[PDB]
Amino acid sequence: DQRNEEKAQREANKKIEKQLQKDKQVYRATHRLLLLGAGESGKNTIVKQMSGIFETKFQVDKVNFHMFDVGAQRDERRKWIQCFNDVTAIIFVVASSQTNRLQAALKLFDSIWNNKWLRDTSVILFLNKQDLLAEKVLAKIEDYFPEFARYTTPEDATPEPGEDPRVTRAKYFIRDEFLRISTASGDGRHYCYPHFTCAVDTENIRRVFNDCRDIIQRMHLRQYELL
Amino acid sequence: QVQLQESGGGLVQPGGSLRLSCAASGFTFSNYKMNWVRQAPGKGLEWVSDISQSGASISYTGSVKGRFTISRDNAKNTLYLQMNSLKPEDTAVYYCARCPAPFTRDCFDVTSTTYAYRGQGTQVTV
Amino acid sequence: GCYEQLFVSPEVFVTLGVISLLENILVIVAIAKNKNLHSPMYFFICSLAVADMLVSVSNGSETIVITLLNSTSFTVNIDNVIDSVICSSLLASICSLLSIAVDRYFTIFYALQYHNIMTVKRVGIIISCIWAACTVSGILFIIYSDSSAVIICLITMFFTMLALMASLYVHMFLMARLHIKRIAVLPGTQGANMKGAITLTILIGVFVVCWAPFFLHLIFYISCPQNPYCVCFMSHFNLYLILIMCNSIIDPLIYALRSQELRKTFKEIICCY
Amino acid sequence: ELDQLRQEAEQLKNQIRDARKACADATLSQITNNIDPVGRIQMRTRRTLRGHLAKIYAMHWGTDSRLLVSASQDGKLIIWDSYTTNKVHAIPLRSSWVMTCAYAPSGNYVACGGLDNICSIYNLKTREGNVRVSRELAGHTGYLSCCRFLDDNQIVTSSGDTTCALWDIETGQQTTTFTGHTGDVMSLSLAPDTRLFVSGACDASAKLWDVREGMCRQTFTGHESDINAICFFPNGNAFATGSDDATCRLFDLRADQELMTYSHDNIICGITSVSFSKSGRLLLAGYDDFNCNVWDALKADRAGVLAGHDNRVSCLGVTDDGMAVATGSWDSFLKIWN
Amino acid sequence: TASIAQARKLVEQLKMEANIDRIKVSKAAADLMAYCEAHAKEDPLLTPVPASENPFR
Amino acid sequence: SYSMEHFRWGKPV
Ligand SMILES: [Ca+2]
Repeated sequence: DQRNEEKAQREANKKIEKQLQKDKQVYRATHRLLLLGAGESGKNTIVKQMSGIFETKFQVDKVNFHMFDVGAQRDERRKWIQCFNDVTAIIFVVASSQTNRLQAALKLFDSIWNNKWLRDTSVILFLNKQDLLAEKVLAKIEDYFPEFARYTTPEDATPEPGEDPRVTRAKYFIRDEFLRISTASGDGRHYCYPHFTCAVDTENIRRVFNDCRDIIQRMHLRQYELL
Repeated sequence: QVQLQESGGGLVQPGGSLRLSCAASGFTFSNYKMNWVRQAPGKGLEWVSDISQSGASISYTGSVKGRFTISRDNAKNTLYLQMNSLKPEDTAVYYCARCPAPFTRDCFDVTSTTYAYRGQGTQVTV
Repeated sequence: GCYEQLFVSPEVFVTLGVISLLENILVIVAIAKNKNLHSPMYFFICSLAVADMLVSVSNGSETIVITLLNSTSFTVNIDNVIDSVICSSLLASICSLLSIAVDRYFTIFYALQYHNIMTVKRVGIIISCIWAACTVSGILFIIYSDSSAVIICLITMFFTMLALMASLYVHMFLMARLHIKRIAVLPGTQGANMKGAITLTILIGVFVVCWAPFFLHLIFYISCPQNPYCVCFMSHFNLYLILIMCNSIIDPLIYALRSQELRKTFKEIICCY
Repeated sequence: ELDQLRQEAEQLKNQIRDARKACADATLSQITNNIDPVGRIQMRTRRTLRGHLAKIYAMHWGTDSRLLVSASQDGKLIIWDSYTTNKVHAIPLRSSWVMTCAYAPSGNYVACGGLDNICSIYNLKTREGNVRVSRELAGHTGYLSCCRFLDDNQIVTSSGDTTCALWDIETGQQTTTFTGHTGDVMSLSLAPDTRLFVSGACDASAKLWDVREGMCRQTFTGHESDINAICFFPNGNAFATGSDDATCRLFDLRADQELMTYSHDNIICGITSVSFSKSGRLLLAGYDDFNCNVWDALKADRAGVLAGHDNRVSCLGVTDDGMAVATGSWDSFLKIWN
Repeated sequence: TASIAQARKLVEQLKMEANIDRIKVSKAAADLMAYCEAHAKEDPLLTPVPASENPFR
Repeated sequence: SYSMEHFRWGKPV
């Protein structure tokens, strides 16, 4: 007569398992992004132009993105950073330019990149406040980054029209400072996608989309041995 | 219990030099990366130097290259800092900071909030 | 000695049959056991392994039946049933390889939509439809084997699916090479170009080398049956079947055994069984 | 004054160190050397629980030794019947970044929380039969790292803001705040009599707190890095801690000292979780090598291993009766050993 | 020297920890050993309890 | 009589 309890339990699984299958469909088709940035970074301009944690949802060309911004958490990142080890990408926003905040950003990028749990996560890197860097340079880096005195713009640089060559040297110097870390530590498992953005630029919404696409493609290409 | 105690501070005239030290206890010294960080009188902590477990890789902030050097002695558990050709800009409280975990290469140690593996610091006035 | 039909020891057919049987069985068991291996790509690999097992089993059974009858109504029915199984299974093998290529093409070129497009409900529907069409086509191609239409349809299906497979993998290679060009131009920096080229070489070369001689045989079976040179080429039918069975034995090593999870599961199963 | 107060603190630290040395007449390893070893322990997986999609962060056994609650990063809690492997409930969460869960001693409630800094309490037994949120407790400024249940109306939590708290669930207000750690608090453990609890933190330290007074009774040190797991001994007069330095240590609350160290040359990974068996003779710990080691708690020899996970082992627990051990890892599978 | 406000609190806590009547280590170790011995036969993870009683199999 | 062969089309008509 006790079978009536056992039978009831099987019914529960049928209701639950089917629901879990439906949820799986939503889960794998949704791309999760982690948003980090500097204390003076325009992380607000990054959200607007697109408790302890904030969530934003996007639908870009019928593709669902889920962006999480770290809320009022403690400045000690080494423990909650582990949670975000399976997101599609980490979006790291650094404002160029009072301490040497850029060196702090380089130290943070270095720590994130070489983390044992983040070895498979690509980093979309936004370099913000380009006009403040342009005005500061055209109006000093060697006092923080002496090798800048010997840096030359790569021949394959594609600066925007109207820029002062000193501004292009500064932008590419900083980008190369991040890329040297990215290239030196990477082993083909993850890549950095640096971009030069303005405080106000709506095109950033597609830059993430395309970057995420590239990440997934090369991931699969790496797996099929076609890369 | 782990402790880091800095020494070798003092006051020097511009152009002078100091040798700072740092005695460690309570942990295996040779398994951790070590750092020097500075607190400016009106500015937040800034990273200065980073030496790996073996001493094979040494990094400096651009503002100290060619003037400051670091080293470690794993047989004495001592971390040093040679401060040459000093300028007024180098006046600060210097601290020795340990990376939170052994056998790794990622560190998060210049936090304003109390960082557990940091010494009290020594004042270097120039 | 071209005029005489080349004879291949039955032993060879039964050996290839048993070995490829065990190998594809291990593939299907590793997939069924491991929960992690339940994505659409592994369902297509499973379908391929099943079709290859059917090719080997059916051809080996025909070899044993012929040998046993030779050592000593029923023959016609037995021959017609075994041949319908063989034809259906070959069509299933070719369609399975095409489905794997299409699956991969979708992942690379529909990366963000991929999961929406390739749902479990659609993978099951596709595999079942492929198997039903392949079985029906094999039955019709054997019932009407004495006609000039069945062979034409077989060579058309093979060469259409070869062109499709080669086109899909070439396009994916070109995209991978473009990514290589963008990755290499960085300030901090075999090879990717060689690994990609070798992957295409193996994936396409094995298919063409192990299948195409048989369909060249059918092409001559229509075009130039009595020609003196085509007769000599056709005298190797017993070898062309071995090339197809050799493909059945090889294919698991270039699809199933490239994934790390299937390798881990294989080694655990081998030590357990 | 600041240097003189610091000197006073150093003098008190020296007095504490000398008082502790004065009591160290013998080590544990010099007493238990005459005790027969446990021998080889070979546990085998009996059941595997599947259904989570994301890495599992938390697991907790109920008091009937039959039901489990587990939490993944998808935004789900699942209640399991460990005997029949059937699911009972599957609770969606307001946010997916959940780091802890707890099963009420009465079986009526489930608690969870994480990066949202809110502890959500779900009522499992309702008149409609549907699982509903009964309370959301908010006030912590950092992420919520651990939840433990004292009774149906009282819950103890810890957060990444270096503070533990005792909450009165029905009123929804925080009643006691326990401060004194300088790093994030990673794990809580309640005494068998739930009058005291111990808190480990990212400072290489642990504190013995009196639940009723709000006072910190003892501070224990000895680890070199962050402490990830802590677990009270069945007796209630000792606890075991695990840290990122790949060492586990047994501390005694009555001698206020480190009592034993469990380490091995081939272990260079941290210890995600720690638990004791019913008798207290075995200590089980999960590592970052995707396995679990079973240690002889009285001898510091390894008794055996639990291998069968392909990603970081994230949680571990033992039933109240002791019949089984359950683990979960980042590969989304919960396995039961016996 | 405003930071003494935090340092003073530490000093107070240290005094409270100094004045603890700590037990001798060997006695406490003997107590844990004796406890483990008293309940050793009742522990299903150390004693091989027969499968007919084991509800998991 | 009827002979049994390896699959089909082994010999042209
Ligand atoms: Ca035949």
